Amino acid sequence: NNMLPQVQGQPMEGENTQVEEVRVYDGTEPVPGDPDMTRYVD
Amino acid sequence: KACPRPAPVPKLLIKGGMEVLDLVTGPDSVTEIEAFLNPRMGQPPTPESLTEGGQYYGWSRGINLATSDTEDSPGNNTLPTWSMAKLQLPMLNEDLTCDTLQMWEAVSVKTEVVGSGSLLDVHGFNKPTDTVNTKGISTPVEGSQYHVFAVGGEPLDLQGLVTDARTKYKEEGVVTIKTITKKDMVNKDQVLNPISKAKLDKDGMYPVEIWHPDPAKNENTRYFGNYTGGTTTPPVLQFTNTLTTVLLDENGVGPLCKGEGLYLSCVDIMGWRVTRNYDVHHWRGLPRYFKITLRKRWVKNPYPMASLISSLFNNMLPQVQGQPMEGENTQVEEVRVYDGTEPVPGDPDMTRYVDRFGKTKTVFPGN
Amino acid sequence: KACPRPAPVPKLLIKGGMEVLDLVTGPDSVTEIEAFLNPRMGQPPTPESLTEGGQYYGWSRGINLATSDTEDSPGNNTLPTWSMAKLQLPMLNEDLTCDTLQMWEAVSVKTEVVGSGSLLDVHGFNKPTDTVNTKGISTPVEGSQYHVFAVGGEPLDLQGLVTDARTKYKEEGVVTIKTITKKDMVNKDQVLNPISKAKLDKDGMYPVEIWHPDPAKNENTRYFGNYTGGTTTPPVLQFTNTLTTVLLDENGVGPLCKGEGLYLSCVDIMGWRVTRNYDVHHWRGLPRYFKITLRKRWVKNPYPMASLISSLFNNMLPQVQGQPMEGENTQVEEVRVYDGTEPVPGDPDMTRYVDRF
Amino acid sequence: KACPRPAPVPKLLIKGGMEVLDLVTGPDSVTEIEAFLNPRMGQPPTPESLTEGGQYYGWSRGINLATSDTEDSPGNNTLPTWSMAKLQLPMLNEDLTCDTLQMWEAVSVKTEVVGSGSLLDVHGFNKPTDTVNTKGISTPVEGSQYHVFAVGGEPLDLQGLVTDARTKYKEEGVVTIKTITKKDMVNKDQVLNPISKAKLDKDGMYPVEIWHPDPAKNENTRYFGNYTGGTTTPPVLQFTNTLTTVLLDENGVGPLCKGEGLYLSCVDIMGWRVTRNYDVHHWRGLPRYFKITLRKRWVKNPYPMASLISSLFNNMLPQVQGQPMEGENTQVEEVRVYDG
Ligand SMILES: CC(=O)N[C@@H]1[C@@H](O[C@@H]2O[C@H](CO)[C@H](O)[C@H](O[C@]3(C(=O)O)C[C@H](O)[C@@H](NC(C)=O)[C@H]([C@H](O)[C@H](O)CO)O3)[C@H]2O)[C@H](O)[C@@H](CO[C@]2(C(=O)O)C[C@H](O)[C@@H](NC(C)=O)[C@H]([C@H](O)[C@H](O)CO)O2)O[C@H]1O
Ligand SMILES: CC(=O)N[C@@H]1[C@@H](O[C@@H]2O[C@H](CO)[C@H](O)[C@H](O[C@]3(C(=O)O)C[C@H](O)[C@@H](NC(C)=O)[C@H]([C@H](O)[C@H](O)CO)O3)[C@H]2O)[C@H](O)[C@@H](CO[C@]2(C(=O)O)C[C@H](O)[C@@H](NC(C)=O)[C@H]([C@H](O)[C@H](O)CO)O2)O[C@H]1O
Ligand SMILES: CC(=O)N[C@@H]1[C@@H](O[C@@H]2O[C@H](CO)[C@H](O)[C@H](O[C@]3(C(=O)O)C[C@H](O)[C@@H](NC(C)=O)[C@H]([C@H](O)[C@H](O)CO)O3)[C@H]2O)[C@H](O)[C@@H](CO[C@]2(C(=O)O)C[C@H](O)[C@@H](NC(C)=O)[C@H]([C@H](O)[C@H](O)CO)O2)O[C@H]1O
Repeated sequence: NNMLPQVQGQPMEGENTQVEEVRVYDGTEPVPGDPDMTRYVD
Repeated sequence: KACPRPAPVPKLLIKGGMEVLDLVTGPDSVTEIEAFLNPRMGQPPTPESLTEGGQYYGWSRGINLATSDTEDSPGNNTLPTWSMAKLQLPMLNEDLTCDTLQMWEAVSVKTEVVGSGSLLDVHGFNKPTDTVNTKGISTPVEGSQYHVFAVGGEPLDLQGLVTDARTKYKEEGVVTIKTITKKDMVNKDQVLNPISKAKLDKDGMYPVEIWHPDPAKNENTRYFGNYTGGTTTPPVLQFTNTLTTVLLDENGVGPLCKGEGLYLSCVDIMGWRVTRNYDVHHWRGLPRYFKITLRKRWVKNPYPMASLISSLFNNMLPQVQGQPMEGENTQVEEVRVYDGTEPVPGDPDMTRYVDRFGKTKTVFPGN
Repeated sequence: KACPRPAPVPKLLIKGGMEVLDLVTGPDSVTEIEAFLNPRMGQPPTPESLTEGGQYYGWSRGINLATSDTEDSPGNNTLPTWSMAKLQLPMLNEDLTCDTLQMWEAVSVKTEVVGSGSLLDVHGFNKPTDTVNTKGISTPVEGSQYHVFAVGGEPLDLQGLVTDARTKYKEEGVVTIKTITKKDMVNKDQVLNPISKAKLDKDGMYPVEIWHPDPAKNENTRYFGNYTGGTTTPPVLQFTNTLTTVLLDENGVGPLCKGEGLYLSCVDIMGWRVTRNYDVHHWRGLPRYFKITLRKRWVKNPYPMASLISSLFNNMLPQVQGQPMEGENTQVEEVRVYDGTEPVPGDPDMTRYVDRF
Repeated sequence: KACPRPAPVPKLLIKGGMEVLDLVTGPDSVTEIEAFLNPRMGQPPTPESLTEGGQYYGWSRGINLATSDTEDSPGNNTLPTWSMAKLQLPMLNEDLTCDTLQMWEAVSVKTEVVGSGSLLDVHGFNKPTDTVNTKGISTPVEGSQYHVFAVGGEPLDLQGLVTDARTKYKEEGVVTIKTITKKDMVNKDQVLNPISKAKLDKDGMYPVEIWHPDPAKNENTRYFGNYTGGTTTPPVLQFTNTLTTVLLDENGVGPLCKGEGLYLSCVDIMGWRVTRNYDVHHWRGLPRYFKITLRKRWVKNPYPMASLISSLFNNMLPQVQGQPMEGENTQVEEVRVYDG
């Protein structure tokens, strides 16, 4: 981080990060149905 | 019970934003980061109002021409600038034992520029198709276009070459070859100035017109793009969530974020819009998406612990200042070393050296 | 006896319409649905009279040109909007007693746009080749063209970016950032507006001029298409039924019609036809066809009967309103979860991020 | 042995023409057929002289224009029409014992359109480069070009879609949607009318401006082609003997000739020639070659003797008209079935 100059660069953290999403995987689960359906509340 | 077992897909731990990262992953554990950079060329965000910034957002302000051969001052919003950012990642593990560490290793990236659809708004006030009666279509985005981008484990090493070394860029709010190198540009810059090389230390700052992905003999970024010159030239684009690209390197490496930072960098001109008003020819860009897939890779540590440890611990000693025991005037006229025990030589004032590999009874003085 | 043996081919079960679906398939049963959609940019079908609707069906009605910088009122039928629909497949399974469940899963698909031939009519009244003596050819379609499409398991996810935020889309009669976001446009919509994201819930409603296949980091659709700008740009196409395309995913998956939906969506601008009158262009689009190949696939159950039954739990109590324990004002200062057991760490709230140092 | 034997290659049996077919092939006997189609768009062959038919043969006649909106009447020679033909093959062997049949199966085909060079005559009286001082080059062909073709084992299925649905096509001397749906066009046709579908049967009759290879649910033809619109769009083309194309189906079948016939179909607009006169426009076509490679393939009879005989008998026998021998006035009084 020393040899590496300091930026300034768009927001990839913060309140307006332009990071749309992230995910992590470590396993091997059998093809789930709707991978995205949990705790329902409006 | 034995209700047939579905296909084995990789299991997602958790998803969400960067923080998801925070969670200990493990070692094969992969991370997908979708993000994007907005196109920053000219008119910056800030005047959120569509009146004061006339919301020329994501647009070259107007086109500041030049006096004549002698005087070329372009406005700071007549200057599409490289758009970029850096993602900050977690820190992984060590094993000073095996002097090896794991780093964030980027692999493939899907990317996409969006908004090609926008270039179908054909009402509004652009030069009409039929000037005469002032009819037609409010003439679409046309002209040169440029799209480049990269991805790396450190910012982008670039090189500048400009059209005219005489251009009156500002010393202010943009990084020019001058801005980086004090001394004004010369004809060399105008073609390949091996000096005129910077870094992406900033953003929305080095304009494309100047700075280019320099093929440093060395690189941990993967970049690419292309130019498509012209004045009328039609824009063309690619809509697809189907393709992934390999940030992988030739040894099967891809980049690695030294500084747990991932670095995105890109540029996307579709061409100029043209005011019906006059020939205020200001250009437009679109934003780009990124889907970086990186793993955890084990790498032989570069620089030796001890050195650092003790390179540090020695830089703490008081500073001394004092007479020269090195330099061009070392007050040391001498130094020998021995370990062995040969039997008495002959010539005592014999010299002795080892070089490039081999150790020699120095040439009998009298060559 | 030894008879010659014809090459084995997949044996047909039944051919026919949507009803053939109801036939009990089996499991490696394969289905070949084959449909298409009529390109809906501007002039809606309904007025079928070629006088009243002056039959512009399949054409941008007129081509309204705004007033000036501050004033841009497009006008609905000046708008090529996204065209889609949903093939509703039959339900495959009843094992929400065991986990495993099988559902419709799209694989490959052949698509094709047609009528690329109609682009050769050169009589009729269009600005002509030779204006002078009003002669030549009724000048053909040229201009910016555009085609995209997608095959997926739920509707297509979009994103808004637009040319001018001051544009005045009649909120009445077409989806638009505001109609979905209430608040008017902003300069951010003039670029990547992460808020300005919508779904393909409706149809021939989301003008393409605004809406885009958003690469929501998450997706069960496959879309593709391209923009070809230009004022006088020559149209091009691929009249052909030879090769297919794979909706298969990276893991060998393809879409899975959640719900039991097969969602087809696309757009095909060919450029605009320009009247021999004034310079009023008005785009033409062609229909696209689809040939989806889908199979039956096993997956882990997605439905927690719990939810169902726990829908009934929140009715053992009313709706509460009370302070925010979620939002931008969660008064939840913090949460941590523990499960295992590690030996004591030193500062366990380690700045896992380097720059925090 | 002592004499080096060279390489083996397929042993030709007979070169010739259609007649050649007849000799008894065998079962792996491959048959190659070269042929072609003359680009029938506009002026037909018949007006033999280049004075009376001003030998436009191979050219649209003149681009007839229109009144405006309320009226557009094309003119039968202002219309390049689909071109096609049918190769008549001979019947093969069977083995009802195993309800197996042998049929003609198209495999690959080298096709090539020639005459690309013709486009290099820049004299003659087309408008010229410099019109001002009537000097330069008599402007070559330019404009929209279209090339599509198909090799099928039954006629080509096709769907009609048109631009303006009013277009007063001359209902006679050319198939139009009306010529087939027995009624007048509708906005729907103007975009995809599922009714507006038909077949190739004729030729030099189905205008291209109207019919397009329809991806029928099911198909025994391979088609391909592309449109390259535009007004001044430059022509381009492929001169090659070298490469082949495979009619082979998804499981390697290609087409089979329903009826002992092989079907060819295509169109090749190169664009148009404009006359040094007014903006008289008429398009130019080019002919196409075809080297179809086909084989003897075994199939299952997918039908049932009995009935297929029955059909035959029926198809053979006229329809009649017959006093009511059933219905409400059956002049049949009675029937008895006795056994024994
Ligand atoms: C805001 C403004 O108009 N400033 C004047 C400058 O004109 C504008 O210059 C901009 C670039 O700086 C853009 O090109 C402007 O184009 C647009 C625009 O987006 O603003 C294009 C739009 O299409 C148009 N919109 C409409 C609806 O017409 C707008 C519109 O006019 C405005 O948005 C307001 O409605 O215009 C273009 O008009 C003018 O170029 C600058 C000159 O700036 C400098 C320079 O050369 O950089 C600044 C220097 O500091 C100055 N020197 C000193 C010592 O001060 C020099 C110097 O005066 C010059 O070299 C000699 O003339 O000029 O002046 C503004 O007044
Ligand atoms: C159906 C009709 O005639 N409506 C009038 C509008 O004219 C038509 O507007 C359409 C878009 O709304 C198209 O641009 C029309 O173009 C075509 C078409 O119908 O598609 C193009 C065709 O090629 C052409 N065919 C031929 C053979 O020429 C047809 C043809 O001309 C017509 O079918 C019959 O002649 O035309 C175009 O003709 C007219 O634009 C609207 C006004 O719209 C509004 C608006 O901004 O939404 C309505 C507001 O209520 C009005 N406000 C007030 C206070 O009057 C504003 C306002 O006047 C405007 O901002 C300033 O003028 O305009 O009126 C219809 O009568
Ligand atoms: C041979 C001829 O000129 N016949 C008259 C028609 O003119 C020709 O029409 C063709 C299309 O039908 C082409 O457009 C002709 O263009 C060319 C051509 O002959 O191919 C283009 C050539 O390049 C050009 N050669 C040169 C060197 O320029 C030739 C050249 O002019 C000829 O070789 C020599 O003259 O021209 C074009 O000339 C004309 O279009 C028709 C009228 O059409 C109809 C109609 O449908 O509207 C035909 C109807 O049958 C008729 N109805 C009745 C009841 O008679 C109506 C009706 O008469 C009309 O509306 C009112 O009079 O007209 O007439 C031919 O005689």
